Parts: sequence; C-alpha cells; structure tokens
Amino acid sequence: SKVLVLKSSILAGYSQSNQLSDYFVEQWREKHSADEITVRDLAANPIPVLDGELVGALRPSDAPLTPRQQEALALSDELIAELKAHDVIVIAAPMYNFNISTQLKNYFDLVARAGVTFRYTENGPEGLVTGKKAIVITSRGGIHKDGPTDLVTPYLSTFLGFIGITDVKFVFAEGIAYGPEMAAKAQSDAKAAIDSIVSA
Amino acid sequence: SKVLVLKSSILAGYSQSNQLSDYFVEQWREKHSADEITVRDLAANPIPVLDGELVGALRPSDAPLTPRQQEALALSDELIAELKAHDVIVIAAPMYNFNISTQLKNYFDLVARAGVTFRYTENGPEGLVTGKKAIVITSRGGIHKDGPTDLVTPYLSTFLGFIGITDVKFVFAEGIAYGPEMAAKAQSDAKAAIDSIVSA
Ligand SMILES: Cc1cc2nc3c(=O)[nH]c(=O)nc-3n(C[C@H](O)[C@H](O)[C@H](O)COP(=O)(O)O)c2cc1C
Ligand SMILES: Cc1cc2nc3c(=O)[nH]c(=O)nc-3n(C[C@H](O)[C@H](O)[C@H](O)COP(=O)(O)O)c2cc1C
Repeated sequence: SKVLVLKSSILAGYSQSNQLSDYFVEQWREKHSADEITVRDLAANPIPVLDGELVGALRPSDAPLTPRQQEALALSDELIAELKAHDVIVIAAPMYNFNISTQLKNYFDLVARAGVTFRYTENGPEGLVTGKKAIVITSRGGIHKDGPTDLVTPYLSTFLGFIGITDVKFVFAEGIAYGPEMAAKAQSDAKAAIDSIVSA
Repeated sequence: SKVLVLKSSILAGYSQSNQLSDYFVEQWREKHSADEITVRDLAANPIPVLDGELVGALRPSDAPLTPRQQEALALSDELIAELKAHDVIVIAAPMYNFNISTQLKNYFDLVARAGVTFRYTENGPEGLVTGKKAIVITSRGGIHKDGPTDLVTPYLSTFLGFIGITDVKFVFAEGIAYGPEMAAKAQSDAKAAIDSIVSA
C-alpha cells in the first residue's frame, strides 16, 4: 500500500496538523513497515497561485503555451501522477479564516483537470481518481465541528468526492486556541482517532 | 456615499462577475451620481499569499520585522483603511473548484486581523468593520444555489459576518457553462436583481 501525506500549514514545526501527520506517518511505518510513504509539504515547496496565465495551461486554447505555462502543466501532471500512484491519501487541513490554507488550495487548483481527474457526463460529474482512501487531519483554534462556521469539512468532502475520492475519514483537533490543556486533549483525542485508523 | 468594488476573477474582460460588477457601477452612477466609486481588481493587482513570513507580520512576535514583512503590513493596513472608508462593498466572487478564487482569498487573509477588523471577547468574536452594506456578485458554471455543493455562499456570509459585515445581499449568476442562452438568461436575471438593489 502507498501513503501520500500532504502538509499545508504555514507554522512549520509548530503546526498542530504537521505534528499529527508526523504521528500518522510514525504509526503507519510501525504497523505497516512494508508500505512506502511519500510526504509532500505544500508550504516548504509551494504550488503557484492559479491566475489567468496558469489557467491557460490547464484549460488550453488554440495557441502555443508560454514557458511558464508549460512549467505549470508539468507540475500539474506531476502532482496528479503522484495522487493516482498512491492508495491512502492523508491531507493536513488547518483552518485559516474559515477556509483551508492557500497552500492546500493551490494544490487542489492544479489537480482538478477535466478529462484527467474529473469529467462531466449527461448524468453529472464523474470523478477519475478512483479506489483511494483519504484521511483528513484538520486543526482549528476554536470549536466548529458540526456547526454553521465549519465550511472546511463539507468543502473537503465535496471537492474530494468530485475528483472521485468518496471514502474520507476526518480527524479533528479543535479548540487548540483555548490553551495548552485544551490543545493537549485535542491532540490526544486525535492521536487515538489515528490509532483506530492505522490499526484497521 | 462611497462604493468599493472588488473584482476577483482570473478571466479579465471575459469574466461574467466583472461584467455584472461593471453593470452595477453603471447603475450606481445613474441612480447615485454624487457617490465616490473605487474599483480594486485583485487579479490585475494581486495580493500576496499568506505564508509563514507574512503571517509573522500580521501576528507579530518579539523581534524586528523583515523588509518584506514591513511591506506586507503596509499593504494590509492600506486594504483595511480602504474597506473601513467605504460604505457599500461590492464583491465579485466567482466559484472555482467549489471555493472562491485565490485572488479574493488572499485579500481576506490580509484583511482579517485581531484588534483591527475583529476581536475575541468572552461572548465570542465581534467584528470591527461596522455600518457597511455588502453585495456579493457570484458566478458559477453549474447550478448550486441552496444545495450542498454551494460552500461559497455560507463561507462569504461567515467570513464577512466575522469582521462585522453582516448586512450582505447575494446576487447569483448560475448555469453559465450550460451555453450562451443559459448564460444570457443568468446575466439578465442577475441584472434585474442588481436593478432592485440599486433602486431601493
Ligand atoms: C492565519 C490564521 C487564521 C486562523 N483562522 C482561524 C479560524 O478561522 N477559525 C479557527 O477556529 N482558528 C483559526 N486559526 C487557528 C488555527 O486554526 C490553529 O492555530 C490550528 O492549529 C492551525 O493548524 P496548524 O497549527 O497545523 O497550522 C487561525 C490561525 C492563523 C495562523
Ligand atoms: C478554474 C476554474 C474552476 C471552476 N470550477 C467550478 C466549479 O467548482 N463549479 C462551477 O459551477 N463552476 C466552476 N467553474 C465555472 C465558473 O464558475 C464560471 O465560469 C463563472 O462564470 C466564473 O466567473 P467569472 O467568469 O467571473 O470568472 C470554474 C471555472 C474555472 C476557470
């Protein structure tokens, strides 16, 4: 089995979601030591913003590409081939200003291509990234789970389902900003959630 | 009064949300010819991505800022002063991959600052951008309104409410990708909605 781990926090070593993702990788290596694990850090190695030039590479028209466009198409091809090559997809999704981090958003914007990761049919869209199992590790300062201020969870569920990844489990670490006690309990509960996932 | 218009599409003159925003401005200048109108195009003049460095300017620590951090702080202060200086806020919010555009998101990430545009109190968050009225002009390829795939609408309501802009009117232009007839009808209906808003 091959595991891809996507890190998207801007807080580096202090990141709650990067710490839980590392715990995830540690546990998986112990319990399934034959599996290869690939870790991509979307903050350390940023994906460019999808602008008018880059959208012209992914939704091309009848003209030669610019060198920048060609480079963005190569990066997009590389990210998609990596996504399709792996079985278990662990996505670190910190909440910043009620959304996912731009670092993760830029990744998703290069991964979503018609005829590559999805296509529209007469019955609606069909996802082309098939047979995957995803785990979202999502950290928040406050408590939002199951309430009107959590658009991150349904958004991730919607975008992932769109490209074909409909088996998604969520690990939450909420209330981090209430203090070190609340954060430690949040981390211990998340680690126990990760344990059940790794041991299944 | 003073109207601020924020454009966020990556499609330039072909933008459906930009065309509707221009129509809004035209109608506003006819019905309210004394009002000041400011247009900021977040794609033509892009805001930087909130990364580790920039978050250190917005959420500072006990050390001198870098040149780049000082520059980003000055840009954030400019965008916030501009937001607070206008009474009516028009936001063109095209949907890309079930989210807002990164061009718009980068704007929000620089505008959301503790003690400046919001603060946390014992009774929860309180917005500091007060007395405003907003109009969201949001274009989509498909039909999403009032269904589970529209996370853009509640996200904008939530984010705008958080900084204090609770009075928000949504204008939709959906179904653009079904073809020229459907797009024509979308524009026609959205312009009618804009006419009611402006003439009220
Ligand atoms: C730029 C910024 C924006 C944030 N916005 C929110 C917010 O919208 N809601 C929330 O509950 N916490 C918010 N937080 C708190 C983070 O969600 C919390 O620190 C979480 O652990 C971040 O995950 P990370 O440590 O892996 O980066 C924000 C933090 C930062 C850095
Ligand atoms: C990068 C890209 C992603 C898109 N993703 C979606 C999608 O998630 N759902 C949808 O209904 N339309 C999607 N569309 C269609 C646009 O929402 C539609 O073209 C809309 O008119 C864009 O607004 P604009 O013309 O002002 O840029 C997408 C278009 C592009 C360029």
